[PDB]
This record gives sequence, C-alpha cells and structure tokens, in this order.
Amino acid sequence: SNPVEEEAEKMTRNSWMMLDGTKTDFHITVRNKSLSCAINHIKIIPMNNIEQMLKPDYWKKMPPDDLYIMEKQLDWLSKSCVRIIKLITFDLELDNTAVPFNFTGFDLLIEYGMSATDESCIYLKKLSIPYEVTLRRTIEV
Amino acid sequence: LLNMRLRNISLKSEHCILSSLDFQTSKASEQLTKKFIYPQEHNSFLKLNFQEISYKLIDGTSQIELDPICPLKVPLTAFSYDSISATFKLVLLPKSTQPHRVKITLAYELELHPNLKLPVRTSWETSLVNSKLSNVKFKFINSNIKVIKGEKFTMRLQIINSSSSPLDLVVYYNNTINPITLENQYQLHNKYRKIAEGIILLSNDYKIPYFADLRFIGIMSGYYGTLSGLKVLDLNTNELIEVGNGASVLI
Repeated sequence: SNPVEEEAEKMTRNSWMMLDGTKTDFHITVRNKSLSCAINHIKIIPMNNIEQMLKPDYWKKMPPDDLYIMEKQLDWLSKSCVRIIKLITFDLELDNTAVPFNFTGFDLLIEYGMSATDESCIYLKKLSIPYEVTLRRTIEV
Repeated sequence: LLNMRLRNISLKSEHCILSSLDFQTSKASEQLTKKFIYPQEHNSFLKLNFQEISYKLIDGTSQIELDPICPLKVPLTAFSYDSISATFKLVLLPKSTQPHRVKITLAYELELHPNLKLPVRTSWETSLVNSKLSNVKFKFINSNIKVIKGEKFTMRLQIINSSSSPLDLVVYYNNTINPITLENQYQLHNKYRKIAEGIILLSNDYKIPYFADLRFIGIMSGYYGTLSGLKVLDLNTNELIEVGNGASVLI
C-alpha cells in the first residue's frame, strides 16, 4: 500500500460591435478559503487568436488544402483563452469580446482559467467555464 | 449563561444570503451578578467583549462583517453583527462557527476571563418571466432598475422560445382604466389610474419579428415597481402572458 501526502492549496445575441463585460458572477476558484490571486487579471481580451487562425484559413484556402494547419481541428469555436495566474473568490476581468472580424462558422465558445497557488513547486489544477453566444448578420456585400 | 446569543439569517435577492448574529446580556444572569455586585455597591457591570469572530467551515476562514467594529464594553445591552454568506443553488447547508471573548471585569482592576464558542448551520427556515404553456421565457437584458427623467428612453426584451415557430406574438400597453369600502375603492382606482397613463409605449400593437427592442416614453413621475401595463399577447391559442418585470423610477 503505497501512499502519498495530502497537500492543501450564457451570453445572448451579438451584433458586429465590441462588447466589454466586467464579470463578477459566481466563479468557484476552488481553493481553501478567501483566495487572493496576488496578480490580478484586468482585461482577458478574447477573439484575437480566432482571427490569427482565420487569416491563415484564408491563406491556407489560397492554395490547395493538404492539412498544413487544417487537420480535423474544430478549435475555431473553442475560444480557449487561457487565463494564467500567479500564486472567498475574486471577480473576473474585463471581457472585451470584440467581434469585429470573425466568421459565422462558430456558434459557441469556451474558456479555461489556470487556478494557481504555487509554493516552490509546479502549477496546479485548472478550471474552465463555457459561454454560449449567437451572432447577428448585420450587413453583407 | 451571561449573554444570550441568537443568529438570524435572511435571503436577499441579489444572490447573497445575509446572516446576522445578535448578542444580549440575559436578565437572569444580570440579576444574578447584579445583587452580588450591588452588595459591593455596583450598579452597572463591565463585560469587555474584546475578540469577536466568526469562522466558516472545516478549514477555518474568518468572514468579515459588513462594517467596522471596535473592542467595546457595556452593560445591559445588545448588539448585532451581520455577515454576508454566498447563496447556494444546491442543498449543501453551510455550517459555521462563531466565537467571542467576554472579559467580565469586576472592579478595582480584578478581572475574570470568559470565552464562548457556538457552532451551527446557517439555514434560513424556508424576475425571469416564464409562461405556462411552452418553452417561451422572458427576461429584460438591461438592468430592471433604471433611473430616468421624463424624457424618451429604451428598454430591451429577450425571448427564449421553442425553435418550432419562434414568431406569432404581439405586444401592446393597454392605456385604459381597468373597470374596478370607499377608501379601498379609491386606492385601487389610483393604482389603476397611474398604471394606465403613467408611461406610454411608443410602438404598441407591434409584431415581433432572439431580441425584441421595444421603446417607451415615460410621462408621470413615480417608481413603477412591476410595471404591469404591457401585455404580450400570443396569437395562436389566444391567451395572454403578463410581464411582471422591470421597475423604473422617473426621478
């Protein structure tokens, strides 16, 4: 019997504008009690790497496709903005969802927040929150 | 058996249950120590409460009060401190612990030392408009409390429906008096009067087509909590959904 120790450590329809949400909802952040983050998050700012995927999808589309960076990946709608933190909860950052150039291919989003309280060791478990958002077709050419 | 303590818990609508503990020097202990103190000619006692604190759970965290608190000392009194717990959507009842330190100082700097610690569960002893028929829900996306003057303004409905036929509903405000003890008669008349001409809808009889922006203008000053003039009619199987939501002060 080989033991170890025990160490204690929903959106709505959006147009093509930019919505900045300051979130103070029921974030768990499952530490012991009164979790001070000690390096706070001010603005998370997603929908940047979705554009940094979408412009190479255009460029990937420019020649014939042979899965150079499109190989079964459904990570457009994932929106995995990893919130890295340092060492009873705290309010979340400003969103700035900022849908000014994004495809109609997605109809959902998620997130992941690194819950961290490190004492001379490596990092810890990590908590993820999804967000369902629909988009409005405001204009076409 | 020197200061009887009780805790009262209330459920605020802003997803924060507020629990207040109350402490009061019990009268039997008061006369018990009071006759023996007035034997030595003492009229007012001195129970020095120097360290009062509340703890959370199996790991002890000290949830603070809602205001400041010094180290006070008085006799024949009562005091209440309120902490703000977190509202639980599940059936896990939080069990908290409180502790105090009453220094029962008899005179000429000859003080006793008493401490007490209770621990119990913070129970409470037991809006989104939804219809009765189908999946159709209503909620105002903009904050239902709003501060406006009598100028033009806007308000935002939102519909979550079954995706089978999302359309076929109409809104209207019905600016007419509902057709009704003279004192209760005229009170119900004043309620039905200031409902029926207080605000007016700037697009009524309005076909809807998952948002629906509908625009008012407010005439008469006053707080219209659950402003119940506007009445979304469902066309098929002719019934009416009241929208008892939203509350606009007009000052």
